[PDB]
Amino acid sequence: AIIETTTPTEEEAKAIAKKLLENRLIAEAIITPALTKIYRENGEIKSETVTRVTLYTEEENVPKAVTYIKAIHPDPIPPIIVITPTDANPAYKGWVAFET
Amino acid sequence: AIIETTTPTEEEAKAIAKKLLENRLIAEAIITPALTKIYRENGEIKSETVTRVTLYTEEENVPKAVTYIKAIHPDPIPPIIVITPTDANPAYKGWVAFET
Amino acid sequence: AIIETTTPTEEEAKAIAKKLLENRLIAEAIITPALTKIYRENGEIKSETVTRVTLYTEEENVPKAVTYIKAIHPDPIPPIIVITPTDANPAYKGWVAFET
Amino acid sequence: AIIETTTPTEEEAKAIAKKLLENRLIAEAIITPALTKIYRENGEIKSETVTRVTLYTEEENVPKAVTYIKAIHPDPIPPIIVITPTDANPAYKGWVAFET
Amino acid sequence: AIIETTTPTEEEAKAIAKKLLENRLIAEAIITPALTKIYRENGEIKSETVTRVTLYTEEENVPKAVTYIKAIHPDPIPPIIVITPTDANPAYKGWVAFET
Amino acid sequence: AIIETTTPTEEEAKAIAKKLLENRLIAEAIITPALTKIYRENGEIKSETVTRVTLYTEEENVPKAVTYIKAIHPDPIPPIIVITPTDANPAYKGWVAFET
Amino acid sequence: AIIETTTPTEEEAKAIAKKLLENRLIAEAIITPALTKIYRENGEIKSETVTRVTLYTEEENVPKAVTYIKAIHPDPIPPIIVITPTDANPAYKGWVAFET
Amino acid sequence: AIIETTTPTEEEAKAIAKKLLENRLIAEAIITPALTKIYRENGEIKSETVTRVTLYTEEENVPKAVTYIKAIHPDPIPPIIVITPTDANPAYKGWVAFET
Amino acid sequence: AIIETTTPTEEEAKAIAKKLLENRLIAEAIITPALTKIYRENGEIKSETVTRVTLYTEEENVPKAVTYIKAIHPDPIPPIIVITPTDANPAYKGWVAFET
Amino acid sequence: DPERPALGILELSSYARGVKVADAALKAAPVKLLKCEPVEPGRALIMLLGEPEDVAKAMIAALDVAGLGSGNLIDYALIPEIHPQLLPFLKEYKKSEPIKDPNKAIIVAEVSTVAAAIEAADVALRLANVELTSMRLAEHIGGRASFTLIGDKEDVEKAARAIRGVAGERLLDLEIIEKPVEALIGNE
Amino acid sequence: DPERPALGILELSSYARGVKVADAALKAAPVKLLKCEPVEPGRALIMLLGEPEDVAKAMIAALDVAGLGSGNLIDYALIPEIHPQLLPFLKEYKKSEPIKDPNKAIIVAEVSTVAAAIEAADVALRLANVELTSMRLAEHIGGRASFTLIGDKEDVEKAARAIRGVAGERLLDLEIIEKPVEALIGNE
Amino acid sequence: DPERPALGILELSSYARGVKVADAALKAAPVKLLKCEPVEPGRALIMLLGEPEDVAKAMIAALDVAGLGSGNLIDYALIPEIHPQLLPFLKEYKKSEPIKDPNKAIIVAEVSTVAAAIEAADVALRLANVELTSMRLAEHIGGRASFTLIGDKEDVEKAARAIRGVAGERLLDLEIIEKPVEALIGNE
Repeated sequence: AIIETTTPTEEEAKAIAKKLLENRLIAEAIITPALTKIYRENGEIKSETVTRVTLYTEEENVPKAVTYIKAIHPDPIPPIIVITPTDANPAYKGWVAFET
Repeated sequence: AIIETTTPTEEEAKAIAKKLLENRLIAEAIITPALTKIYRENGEIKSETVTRVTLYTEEENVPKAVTYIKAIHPDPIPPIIVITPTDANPAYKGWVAFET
Repeated sequence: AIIETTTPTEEEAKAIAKKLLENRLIAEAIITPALTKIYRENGEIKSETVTRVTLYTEEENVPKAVTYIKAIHPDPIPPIIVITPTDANPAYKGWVAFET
Repeated sequence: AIIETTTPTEEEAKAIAKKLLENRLIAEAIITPALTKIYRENGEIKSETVTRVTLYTEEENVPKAVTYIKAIHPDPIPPIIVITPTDANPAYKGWVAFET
Repeated sequence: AIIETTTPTEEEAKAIAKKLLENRLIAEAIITPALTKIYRENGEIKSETVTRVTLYTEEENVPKAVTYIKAIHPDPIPPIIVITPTDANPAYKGWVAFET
Repeated sequence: AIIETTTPTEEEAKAIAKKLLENRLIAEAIITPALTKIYRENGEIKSETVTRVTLYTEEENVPKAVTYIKAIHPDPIPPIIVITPTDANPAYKGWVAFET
Repeated sequence: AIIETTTPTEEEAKAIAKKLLENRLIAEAIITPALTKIYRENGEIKSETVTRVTLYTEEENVPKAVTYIKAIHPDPIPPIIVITPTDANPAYKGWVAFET
Repeated sequence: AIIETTTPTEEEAKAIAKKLLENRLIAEAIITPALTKIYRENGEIKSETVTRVTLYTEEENVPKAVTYIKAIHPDPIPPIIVITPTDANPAYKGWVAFET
Repeated sequence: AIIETTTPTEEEAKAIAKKLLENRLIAEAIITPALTKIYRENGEIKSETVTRVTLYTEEENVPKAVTYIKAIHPDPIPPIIVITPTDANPAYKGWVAFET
Repeated sequence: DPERPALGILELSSYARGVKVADAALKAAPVKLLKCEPVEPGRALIMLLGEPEDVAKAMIAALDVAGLGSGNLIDYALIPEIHPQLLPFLKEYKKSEPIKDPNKAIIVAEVSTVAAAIEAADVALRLANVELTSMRLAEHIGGRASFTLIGDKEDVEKAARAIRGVAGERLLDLEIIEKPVEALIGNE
Repeated sequence: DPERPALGILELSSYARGVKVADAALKAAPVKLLKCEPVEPGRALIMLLGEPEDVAKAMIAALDVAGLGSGNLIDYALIPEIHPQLLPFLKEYKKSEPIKDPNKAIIVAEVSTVAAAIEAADVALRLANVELTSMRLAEHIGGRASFTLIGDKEDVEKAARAIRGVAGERLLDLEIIEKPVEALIGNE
Repeated sequence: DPERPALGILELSSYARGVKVADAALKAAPVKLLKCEPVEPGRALIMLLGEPEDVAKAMIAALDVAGLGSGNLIDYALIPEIHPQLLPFLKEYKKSEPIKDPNKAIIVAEVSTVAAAIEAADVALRLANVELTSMRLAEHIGGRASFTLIGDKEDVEKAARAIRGVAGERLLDLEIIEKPVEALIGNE
């Protein structure tokens, strides 16, 4: 399973990943900095900088991980999305289970 | 639902996003610049620079949004792909419906 | 179908893509450089630089492509993940089939 | 349930109704005098005066009431017809059951 | 089966019954004169005199009889209604079949 | 659909019909005066004069019409009965729907 | 049906049987005296004398008979067991029904 | 299968068992003497001495054995009851089949 | 559940019961001495003295208890039979479970 | 309201639809609202009181909104003149008085909707010489309702025939008890 | 009643049938009625108290009327001598006292009928060294009942075996909690 | 607790399993327990209050015990900062004040779980200009819950879109009433 979210700064993204690793809820994380977001505020269109985070874990850990992210995220309504892959290298699934 | 496509320049990507927001067909967009694409032309392998765009919307808006993108895209055969997530924060789904 | 993996350097990522194109197993590839990965080694948390690769192909080619990637990847346990889209522009599916 | 028949005179119609009330087989009766009947006798068309009688009762009393009417009717082949209503005022059904 | 309709005068009602008997489409008819009808014309409520006719026949003759009545009725949109009884004296059903 | 009831006088019967027409709940009504009713009161058999009313309407209006009749009827327990015809002239059904 | 239980003395066993016969809940009883029982009390194995009683009755009387035995038995937790035979002499079943 | 009955004396019980063994209808029998029976005769409760007999055989021999017992029993209405066990030592079932 | 067997002497019967109680496989036992057995040996009918034992336990303990009895019984082919009751006092079932 | 009002009853399967129905009824005519409460499980009950023709206008408007035919409406009724003995049991909660005679019998009835219960009791009081002692509507129950009447043995017999006629397929149980013990009165 | 009475229990699926059953029982013998109430959904519960043989005569008459075999009778039981700790919880509503020791464990049980709950608790108190702290019968619930006991760890283990034996297929859930937190006592 | 606490919610199908889950949660972190009550029919509801990361640690321990995947867990949620208008309705029972304006519209919603009801109301108060007037959870009901909001017509229209987004398939009914009559306020 893959979980995705965004934060305003690179520092905040690293802090979320470290907390999830210390609790043994995920196996690893990838961070993508310096993107642009476009949306509407007060009937006006504006743009700003954001950072993306991607997290890799096992299917049976998903409800626990989503609950913890909601508690520590800096935005008032955090976007959190879950994607289920159709296939994967079996040796890699073994490593993910070994790490969590 | 998530919709993905690519364009040759950063300027063209921003223009597509603004048009979709003014028609209230999407809620927000993320832009990723300065990537590399590799493919085959005339039996030869070449590489060039591209920009990626990701759009977030509701499931019932998908056929309208795809139709509009096809009409305004700069490439002769545009790649457009749709992905359906398996789960999401319920508060965020409320915000997306409120905005569209 | 979409296939994703990561490598330690940008040079290694380009080499994988070229080999798959010469064997006519994929239609095109996108490369994303200079990301950060966070994980645990020897009970310690560390971070390092990585590059991501995304590949686009037809559903009936997936088992052949995954097998070839496993044989030439530089890491001892390579992460390889497959995602199935729910919809796509029909003209683009025609181009993908024509190229492979 | 509603039961209908006809007789040659008004006096005969009243006599049938009184007998059925004394045996507690019906709840009430309505009598319509001075009608005209048209039919064929000996290959000739003729007309004559008749009286109609309508009787109101419960569904479980129908076989007993029809049997008694056949025994006391003045004509050699009496016409007797039963109609089942699709709905009725529930208070009136209570009164009909109380009376029989 | 029972068929019901209405006409403006008593003379017209008798004429309809005689035509149906000569063609052997019914077995007998009953005529009820001097009733009152109330309805709305030109946004106004009015009342007038009418006569009612009731006809008795077999179930397999119903489509033929209704068709003939429509052709000879004096009103521009004639009301014609069919009712199916739930039970009847078996000897009377024998007489009805013998006559038609 | 056909709805039937009875009242003690001719004047009361006309008043019920006019109220139902003004509210557009029925299309027309037929009134039959000077009949005889026979029933039992205080263990005794008695007879009296009555008037009958018949009303013609659409199936979807039946619950509303029955409710209104119950509210304005002069007797303490009014008899109200509903009959469903098996067939009718299609042009007449068009006129009934047009009027209500 | 067959019902079995045990008591400490022969006198108590006869008293139970007489009470059940006077209430017409059983047809007959058999008494087996001077047996030995072995069980554990306070982590120690002990033995004592007992008497067995067997009762014969009809299947529809079983819940009543078991309830009455529980009320009059001398032990604090009485053992009561029910066995259903697979076959029997039909004449004997007639006698049992005649007696109860 | 197990068959049970009772007799007034010990001598009569042994005679029944010997007859069944000579005809090869059972494999063995157990006899329990000097019991007490309680029942009602002429509206009075009385008690008397009895003996019990238990017989062991195969399921396919049951109808023959019950028929023979009825013919030779000394009481006018003999009690005969059949019980089917749920399990048994397989070696013992072999011995029973060998003997009959 | 009820388990039954027989032995040549009273002493041997008590020894079997004590062994089963020490291993906590049964809750209690009843012993019936001085019975007579009749059977055939070498084509001859003979009789001898026996003792009966009855044991009370829970359904889930039956396979273990039968196995242990087979190992310690003095006869070369021991008869062991299991009977399942159709009903019992619920308080007694509680005591049996508490003891094993 | 005069000495003798009329009563209308509506039963619905959704509390939100119930609020909408009650609003339309009160706008159509000057009637007074008695009950608009949710009913087990997730249902609603509406009772209206007023003049006979006013109640009729209100019920007509309610039947349009309620979707008569869409499965949201469970049952309904109109009673042109409610019996005097019934009114105290509806305005407030009542109890069972001491039963003066020991020679009277009682009858107990159980039905599946509130509309059936009120209409059946009203007709029985009108036609037979009996008295009403208790009425219990659905409260966390799930639609079941019941009531109890007392009178002489042959009068109670006549009332039973009337109750079966009114209730029809909505009747669940009916029992007659001759010479009941005292404690049944007190426990009631 | 003496110091030590007997108790009879009957559970039925119709309030009207329940009234009839209770009348027959009270006419047969001099017992005292505790409960005759309707039970969710549309059921009834009867409890009788008195001398052991008197209670037996009453239950015999009740079983004839109840139609044992027609599907109107859900469950029943007779208890010849009710345990002293159980009586306060049945006559009145009780509460949970402060738990003096912090080293005791607790056990919580859920069963499908009232008869199973009372009988199982009575046997456990008789055979094991435990104490009863709460008992909750069906009130708008739908038949489910539950109770709670406290004691030392190995004693609670023995009581669990007895409860499973009595309840049989009527047992729904059973849990043991070691060293429970304080708030669970207060919230109880 | 500070001015702004977090709230966690768990819904289970067995009262005994609920007691076990609550014990594990309270041992894992210093949170305060609000509700541990049985829920119709034979269910249980647990609410926890405290600091955001403390509530997260408690819910992690509870999800392990509850058997997430075995069918004992019905629904759950975590709300990082509960809206100020919602807190009074949860600590105590509240009522409907007189409605000052007659020009406002109202909206009524019905959902299938308690978790859906609290989360949907919180988001609507955050994004739209509306006010909360009533909230009713399941009490002998069977899981159904409902709430009511008031505001201007176009603002109520926006709130309806948000509610549909949050609830998803858990939404049962939703109605908008323009210019409601007075009695609906008083009966509320």
